[PDB]
Amino acid sequence: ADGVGNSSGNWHCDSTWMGDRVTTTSTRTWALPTYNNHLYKQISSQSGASNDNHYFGYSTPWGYFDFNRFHCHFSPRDWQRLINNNWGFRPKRLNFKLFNIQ
Amino acid sequence: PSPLMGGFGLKHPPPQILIKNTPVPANPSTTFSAAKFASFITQYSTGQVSVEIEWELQKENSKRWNPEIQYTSNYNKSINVDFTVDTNGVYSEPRPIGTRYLTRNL
Repeated sequence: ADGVGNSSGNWHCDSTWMGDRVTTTSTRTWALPTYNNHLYKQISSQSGASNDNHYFGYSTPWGYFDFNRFHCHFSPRDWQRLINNNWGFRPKRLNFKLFNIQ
Repeated sequence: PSPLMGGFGLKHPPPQILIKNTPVPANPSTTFSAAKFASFITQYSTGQVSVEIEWELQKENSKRWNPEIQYTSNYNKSINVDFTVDTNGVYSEPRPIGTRYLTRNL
């Protein structure tokens, strides 16, 4: 889309309060290494662990983007503005973007 | 011309509203007297007064990161709640509250 030398996005970190809505936007810089050396590895609890700590699963070479915390979208001033003036809130919709990939 | 005691300086402020009871003369003499009336029926008046003011607000548009100072009630227990009536039903204002809690850059 933008080959080499053309930016594919802009930095949008801000919040807009409009009546009964607040739209919070956040931008961060991420680093993604190579996980498991491009391999899927079966993982399980160590031998000798207690029965409560036993588990079985798989480790993937993929990563994931997590923003399931309020601090990822609300500044402390935004939080104070939200909690001192509103009797409730709920999420409505979200937009996600990855850009400027090197 | 901002008032030194605080507030808004107005060249044409809200007008003074003057109210008084109309004097009702008491029993006059059956003979004419040119002296002005000095005896009146004692009376007072009671009623209701309504004042409605529309205020314009300048919304805060700050971009500071950390939280601001806000006026708040104190959570700790107390014998009386602030800005309420006591067991005598007497309303009191425990402290003066200003308006300068949010912050703006110079």
